[PDB]
Amino acid sequence: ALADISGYLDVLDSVRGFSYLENAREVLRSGEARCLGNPRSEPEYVKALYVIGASRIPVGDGCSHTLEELGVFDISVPGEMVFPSPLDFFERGKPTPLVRSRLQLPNGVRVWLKLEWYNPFSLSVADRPAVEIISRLSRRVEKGSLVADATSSNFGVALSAVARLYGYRARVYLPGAAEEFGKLLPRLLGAQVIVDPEAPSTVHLLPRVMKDSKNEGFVHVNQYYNDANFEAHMRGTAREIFVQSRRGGLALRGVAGSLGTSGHMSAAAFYLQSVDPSIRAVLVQPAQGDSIPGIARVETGMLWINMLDISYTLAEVTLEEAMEAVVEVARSDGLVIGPSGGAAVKALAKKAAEGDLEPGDYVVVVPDTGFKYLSLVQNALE
Ligand SMILES: CC(=O)OC[C@H](/N=C/c1c(COP(=O)(O)O)cnc(C)c1O)C(=O)O
Repeated sequence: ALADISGYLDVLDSVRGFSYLENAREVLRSGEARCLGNPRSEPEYVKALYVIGASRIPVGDGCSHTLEELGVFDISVPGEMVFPSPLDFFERGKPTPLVRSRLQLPNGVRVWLKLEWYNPFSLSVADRPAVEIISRLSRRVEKGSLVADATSSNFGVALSAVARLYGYRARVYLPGAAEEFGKLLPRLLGAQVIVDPEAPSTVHLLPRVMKDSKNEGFVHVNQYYNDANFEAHMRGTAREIFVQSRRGGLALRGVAGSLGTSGHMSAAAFYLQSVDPSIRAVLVQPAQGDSIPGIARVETGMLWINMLDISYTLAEVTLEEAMEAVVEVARSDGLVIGPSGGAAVKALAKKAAEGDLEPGDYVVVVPDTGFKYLSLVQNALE
């Protein structure tokens, strides 16, 4: 028997740890889940179902239900694209577009582009964690409270708009080297913004955000460590690759992406590698010395990409190389990607060139629009 999962979403404020993901992998790999006699005695199982994108849960004595019965494959989007509110537009206007690129890579590596700038608040992937984190937060923390974090740019914009749609106040902390949209947009959206000229990278701002949180009593929502960030991308960004691949007819053989906190490619890789362990996750290591806005090297510290059981390859990519790839996707497809998207296109194009990749369809996850990166556009043309 099928019942609604919304009612049983207190498991989000009770299950801790990652042991529950063992349930996810088996349900996904099998393509079904066992009926629960007592839904409340199985917090791990219920959470796993929500995390893979179920809308319903299987209840009763001995039965099972398929992923489609559970609602992993439910179409959310109104054909007409009419939404009664922006927050509902983020929620139901999904998947973000998967576009097959005219870009040709060697060895029959076919490039598809998942365009995460089709998010309403930050025109970047960072929307998805920001709605998930703040949505759970609405359960516990009183309205009018200040919520805050460090950001390269995208999450601080996403946090600011979503915080304010949920009644909460927003503070974002940025390194001096971040883009102007990050420093400016939150203020347009009613947040306070603090910029540390000396902080060379976003992770380096963390101690400052923790100290001030201890002094001031604001809630530091902490995207690096906050498990909602990984869970958003499990039921959203990852799940969508799963569903679109099947419905699109794709011979999916891999994903390509970039790493900041590691939330989205950790979720894509894990979800996809549950369904089929061969699927590669080609990830980008920004080259040493260089700065690619939004992303970083793994060994500067990432939660999920380390601790979860994920097969992944790295490819080194310089900024100049990421910008070359912006330019060529823009000439091939006329779509203008952000620096971090070009870093993942490039990194896939290398493994493809190397001969390390099987023939078939790869989905690259493009985190934002190049329209927010005029300086790095200008510099890459000259
Ligand atoms: C460096 C860092 O931790 O940034 C996290 C977060 N950025 C995510 C991000 C990423 C990486 O996504 P995640 O690994 O954080 O899921 C890639 N590209 C762009 C343009 C991004 O904005 C932010 O905006 O604060």
